[PDB]
Amino acid sequence: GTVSRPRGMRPKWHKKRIKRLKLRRRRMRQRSK
Amino acid sequence: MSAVESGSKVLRMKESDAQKLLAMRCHIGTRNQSSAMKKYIYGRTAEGSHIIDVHMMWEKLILAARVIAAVENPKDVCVCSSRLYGTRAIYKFSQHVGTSFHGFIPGTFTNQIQKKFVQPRVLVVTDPRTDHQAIREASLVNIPVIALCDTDAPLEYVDIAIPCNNRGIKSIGMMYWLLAREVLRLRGTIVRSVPWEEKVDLFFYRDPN
Amino acid sequence: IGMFNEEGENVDLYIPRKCHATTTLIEAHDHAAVQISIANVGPNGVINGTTTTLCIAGYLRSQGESDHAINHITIDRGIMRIK
Amino acid sequence: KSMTFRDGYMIKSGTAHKSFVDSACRHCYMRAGCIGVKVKIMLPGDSTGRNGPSEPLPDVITVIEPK
Amino acid sequence: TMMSVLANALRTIASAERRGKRQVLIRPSSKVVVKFLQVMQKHGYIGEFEIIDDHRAGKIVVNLNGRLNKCGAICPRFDCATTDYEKWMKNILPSRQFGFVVLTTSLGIMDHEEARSRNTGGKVLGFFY
Amino acid sequence: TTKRRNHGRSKPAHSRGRVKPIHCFNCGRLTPKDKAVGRFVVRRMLDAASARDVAEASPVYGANFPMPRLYMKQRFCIACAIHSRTVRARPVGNRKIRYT
Amino acid sequence: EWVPCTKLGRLVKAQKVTSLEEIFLFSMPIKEHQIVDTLIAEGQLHDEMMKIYPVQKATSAGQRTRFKAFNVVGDCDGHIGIGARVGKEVSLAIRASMIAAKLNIVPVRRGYWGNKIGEPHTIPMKVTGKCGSVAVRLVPAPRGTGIVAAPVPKKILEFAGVEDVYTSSRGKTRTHGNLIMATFYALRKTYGFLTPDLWADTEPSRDPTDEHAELLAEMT
Amino acid sequence: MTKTNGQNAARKLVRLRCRNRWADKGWKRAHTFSARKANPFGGSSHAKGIVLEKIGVGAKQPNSAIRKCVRV
Amino acid sequence: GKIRTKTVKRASRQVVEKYYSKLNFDFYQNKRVIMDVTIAESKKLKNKIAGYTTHIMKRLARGPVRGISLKLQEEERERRVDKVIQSGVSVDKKTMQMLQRLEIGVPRRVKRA
RNA sequence: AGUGUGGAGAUCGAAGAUGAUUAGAGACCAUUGUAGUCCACACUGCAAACGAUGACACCCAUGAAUUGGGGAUAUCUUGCACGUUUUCUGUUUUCACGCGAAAGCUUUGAGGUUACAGUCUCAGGGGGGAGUACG
Ligand SMILES: [Mg+2]
Ligand SMILES: [Mg+2]
Ligand SMILES: [Mg+2]
Ligand SMILES: [Zn+2]
Repeated sequence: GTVSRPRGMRPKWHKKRIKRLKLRRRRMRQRSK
Repeated sequence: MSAVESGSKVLRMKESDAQKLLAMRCHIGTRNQSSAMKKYIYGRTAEGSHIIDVHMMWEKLILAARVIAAVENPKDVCVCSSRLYGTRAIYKFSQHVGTSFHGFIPGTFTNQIQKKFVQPRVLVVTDPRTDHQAIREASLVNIPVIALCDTDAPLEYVDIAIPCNNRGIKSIGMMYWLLAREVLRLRGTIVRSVPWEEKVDLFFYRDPN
Repeated sequence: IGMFNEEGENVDLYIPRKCHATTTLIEAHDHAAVQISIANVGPNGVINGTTTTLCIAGYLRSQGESDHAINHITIDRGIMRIK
Repeated sequence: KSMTFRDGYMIKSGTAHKSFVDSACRHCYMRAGCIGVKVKIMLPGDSTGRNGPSEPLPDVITVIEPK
Repeated sequence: TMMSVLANALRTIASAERRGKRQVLIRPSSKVVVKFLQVMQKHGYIGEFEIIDDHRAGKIVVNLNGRLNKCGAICPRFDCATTDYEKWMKNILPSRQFGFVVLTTSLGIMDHEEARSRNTGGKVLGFFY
Repeated sequence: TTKRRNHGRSKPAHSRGRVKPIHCFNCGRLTPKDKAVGRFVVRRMLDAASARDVAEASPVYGANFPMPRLYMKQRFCIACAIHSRTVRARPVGNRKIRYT
Repeated sequence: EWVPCTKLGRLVKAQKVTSLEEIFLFSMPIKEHQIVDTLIAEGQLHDEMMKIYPVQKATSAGQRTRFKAFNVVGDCDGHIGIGARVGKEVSLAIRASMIAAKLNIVPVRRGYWGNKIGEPHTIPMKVTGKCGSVAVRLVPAPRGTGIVAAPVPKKILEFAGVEDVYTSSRGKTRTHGNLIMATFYALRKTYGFLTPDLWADTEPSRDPTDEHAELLAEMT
Repeated sequence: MTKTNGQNAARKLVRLRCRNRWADKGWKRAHTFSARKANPFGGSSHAKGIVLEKIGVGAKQPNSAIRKCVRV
Repeated sequence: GKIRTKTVKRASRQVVEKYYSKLNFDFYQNKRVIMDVTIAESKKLKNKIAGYTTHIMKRLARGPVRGISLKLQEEERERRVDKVIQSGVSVDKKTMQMLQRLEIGVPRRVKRA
């Protein structure tokens, strides 16, 4: 009720998804190196 | 006003004129004070009311009569009053001077095809607040306004203001007596030395019931 | 007064009025501007044929300062006494 | 599409409208198909009753001025 | 803090003229401000003015006659050669028939018409019309 | 679009940083003290009918000694104030009217 | 025929007022469109339609459509007027805008760029007019320049009698309702700018309604 | 309150413009080399090639057609 | 037996203006007068008009009724300072300090109150 | 909010457990409960960290109210409080001129700008990809 039309999905949850992705990539690179 | 191109004292306030003003307490107002009328205030009396400077009140009145004079066809001046205490004080005034009177319908001065469409040349009102519609309409058609204003009167679209109490029945009918008398004296129907024959009881208003 | 061609004639039509208080031009669409005539009075207290005319621009009236402007104009003109 | 043009008075509803209104209709043959035209006219009154009705309108009252 | 005394004074005069005032008080004053006002006075755009002494930077009371439309300063004070007068006239003046650009030159503070007649350049201070 | 000049609270720009929150009377939601709707309530302990029966049986409570009352200060969240009819939405032009 | 209602309309019917400049002098409103065509010859007042477009209003089960028209009048000699009206059909809107344009006539001041030879050909000073986001700025130009403007403002300037001018538009000029009014406002501003040529005072005049007040009473 | 104005402030104004020109998408494309490498043409107006096969590409909605193309 | 329509109310007012001296508080005599002075098609409408006319007559007996203006009895009802000079104005002190500041000084017959 | 090392552990309570709702209910509701919530020392440097409004300086319409200090001249207790009028600083409320696409702003600017220049400084240049990839 307090916000316009976001697009996609609640931006905070989108950011949380990107955060988890970056953590997984960091782990894979660490294993390879 | 009182000052004349030729040095004279005829248009000056005498003792008799002043006496009536204190008789009906036309010099007193209400407790609130507008910022546009500070120049007409003298001081605060008991209970918080304000005193109006009688000298400037006289000068405004005589200036108003001088403007009313030199206007041909007195019907060009309309006198309006939305207050109920001046409903007859305007008629007795108009019955003696010959001006138009009425005591409002939006569009009277603006709706050309209206049946009651009139365009007076000078408007006279009794209270700028209660006659806001009248004076607001006059602003679109280049009509000057002369008003009887108190200590808390908004002076918008008002050109000549007479500082006086327009709340009491006595004061409202008392003021129109001077205005009626002065124009007749200026016109020449009567002479200054003789007392004015008309008395204020006809101007004084009473309960219709 | 006005614009001259340097050929000798005026090319400026309708030199407009100027407000007495502020000395500003009054435009053709200024429907709040007014003109007031004040009667002259002879020594006996009877009016005279001549009259005094002044003009006030619409902006002053809407602001609510026309009454103050009129007072100072008449004091300077000597129409009324200051004291 | 349908278009309408009007001017003046026009009474509907009730029964008196059949007496005070004159109506007609026709079909007109363009190259594309049929066209309908209707015309209705509100007749003014008349004392004779030839160019209009005799009776006044059902809801009009007139007060005769005293001598 | 206040950086330009001349710009402060000219802004004060322009506002009072726009509001229809008859007198305006200017504070603080300086030699440059007084010379600018005298150029305006010579061309009839203001009336008389009075300088008051207070053992500090003084004050000025100016009488207005309603003929001023706008006055303002130019900052920074760009250099103007004798061939740049036309460019400045077309950029900040309402027309070529009235209005002045005020300069400071080796011969003193003057308007652009006087400066051109004497064949001198300088730095632009302000304008009025 | 800013709906209210005061933003629905009583905290102008250069006045305060933070105001301590309080619990709503009904639901318990935490809300700043200057934003909550506040009322003072002085209600009779007994209804008019039941008071008469108790007063009749009481040697103490007659006509020259009234019965005690309850005094409470109530603060509600916005949602609980609206549903409980304490405060209702007003037209755009009437939102400025403030009583005391 | 024409039966005047206002006092000004009766005066021009009686030929007591003959020039449009007297009306402009006292800043009086024109409420009958027959006044301006009486005081201007029928062979010199040119009118033209500028734009017509539909506006709509949503409604349960459909929508409602109307038309708006813009008209401009002038004699190409320092007089210009613009009017706009809305009607249920294009014919009705066009007729009503012609009346409104005549009632909005204002005078235009003209001057010289540099040397003063012959008739005035350009505006006397820079002016800008604003309506909505659209602003139009007019700059005096030399004798051979012509009208340098977009097709919509150029047409209006031709009807006013300006030969040479430089123009510049500011923002969202495709909104032609605002563009037309912005050009009109800039021209109307030419007679309000005090110049050194208008410094001296003039003798006061008397209102036409005051001069013929006695006759005005007789007519009614 | 958006730009510096001093008489001896040319260095600040020069640096400010240089950094803000990069925000222009058109200006940046013409002053970098990434676009030229991406362009199958090496910056030329035309190129020659060999046809590999003929394909059909469906038109995007709301149109409906099979647009005839080749791969080169 | 419900609200009176504006066509009935406007007609009843017109009748009272022109025929006031012929009417009274009786429905049955008033109806006879109306059937002579009005031309109308509906008998039912004439009954409603005679009903509301009788209502207006009763109200006019008590006092004036807005929207009538009989204009024959109003005129008759319309046609139907020395007291305070003796008493004395007795203005307050703040006014007293201002009366003598004038060029005419303190006016005669004044007090302090 | 989170992390480390020592304390503390009443209340509330991420994770988890058990009842109910429900087609499903891992949720909203009920009873609980670990980390936490609190303290000391050491990290982290993010918020609708908002007046979504950078800092300093000038001019500006009216009436209120209110906090602190000062100047001048009725009420009450027995030095205090209060009354009237001025003043400096702060902090607010009644479409000022004017501005703006509007909503709205208005001595407290979002005013004094195409009639465009008081001083310094930070950021932006259609929507995404993306605050992502590499360093
Ligand atoms: Mg905060
Ligand atoms: Mg549940
Ligand atoms: Mg628990
Ligand atoms: Zn709640």
